[PDB]
Amino acid sequence: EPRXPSHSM
Amino acid sequence: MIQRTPKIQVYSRHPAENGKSNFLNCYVSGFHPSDIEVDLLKNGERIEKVEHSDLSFSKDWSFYLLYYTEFTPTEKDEYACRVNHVTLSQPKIVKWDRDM
Amino acid sequence: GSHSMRYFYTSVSRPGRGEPRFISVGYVDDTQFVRFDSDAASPREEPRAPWIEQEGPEYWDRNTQIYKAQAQTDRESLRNLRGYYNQSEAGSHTLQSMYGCDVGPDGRLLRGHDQYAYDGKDYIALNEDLRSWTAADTAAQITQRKWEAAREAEQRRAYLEGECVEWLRRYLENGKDKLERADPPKTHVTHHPISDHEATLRCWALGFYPAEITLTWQRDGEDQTQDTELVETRPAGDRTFQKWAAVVVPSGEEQRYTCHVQHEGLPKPLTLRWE
Ligand code: NA
Repeated sequence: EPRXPSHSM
Repeated sequence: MIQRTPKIQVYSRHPAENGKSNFLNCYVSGFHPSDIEVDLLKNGERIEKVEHSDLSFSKDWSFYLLYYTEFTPTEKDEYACRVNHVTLSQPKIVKWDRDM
Repeated sequence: GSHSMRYFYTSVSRPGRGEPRFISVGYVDDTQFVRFDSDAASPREEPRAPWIEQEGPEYWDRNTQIYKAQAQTDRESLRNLRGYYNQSEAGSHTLQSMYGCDVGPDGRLLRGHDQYAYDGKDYIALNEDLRSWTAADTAAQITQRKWEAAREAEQRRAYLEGECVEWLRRYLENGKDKLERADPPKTHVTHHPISDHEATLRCWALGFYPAEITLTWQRDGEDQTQDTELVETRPAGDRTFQKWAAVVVPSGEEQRYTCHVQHEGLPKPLTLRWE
């Protein structure tokens, strides 16, 4: 399953 | 910005036998950026309903796609793949050879 | 056996034509098992391998929401990175993401991965310690300071050591022979006269999984490295792979040549000849 969203760069 | 020229191979899923259902593949790989145009040609004419794999990439970030269609090879029918990409000054056409 | 899980994201801006396109694919080893495309009619995570179809609706729902949120996050990242590099707001740019876990036979984490490329160039990467970043340039150092303050590495580490490992173990249990048992190549040698004095021998490997393979031509049991034409390994379209190796030989000397095939699916390395 995918990772929960990152902070933006 | 990085620009990498696509590698192209055109080939059948199974060894060709005239009159037997098969898949015609055009594998484009090693390219950047991802914008690319790939057509499968039968006797010079664009084949419709050609499907492709989901956009993926290699460890060096270069993209790859498989374009494919179901087809029945014959003696006379000529197949090819036509690729357009920002790195190519003209479209690249690679002919299907059943021995490669 | 040892195994890996990987997710691959591609975001491509198109200023003036709407929000960037976001595509994700997931792999276990060399098998693609999911996709998401932000330009689909009703974007959702979709199965691409039979063994993932058994996951319940809560799985597909959670993942779909993640991809939709990540697409918006990548759109913000692309805005920030054209700012960092002082680039035109009219042009199309690419943000790629690649993450996942390598496990050994016991299913324990060997190595975690979380890394990014901007316009095809490495930008920032989580180090092997899963605690620190390597930035390619002063732009990527802006991202690094942001992610250090936000404790991003701890979020990545928790996933890589936890969900990544646990879900890869699950997919291996449910994929069984499709993922754990290598499929050996079907092999044959073909012969193509060029002239009265030269012929091509071509060694074929078809229908093999995983993609890793070695094909070598030998003359009297010595590798013909400098004289072998080797095509890049290519997908058949049915989850298996193909490769061939060819040598041009003098007519009547074909008996001196053998093709050597090494693949995980073979009981032992194969020696083939024209027959
Ligand atoms: Na072009």
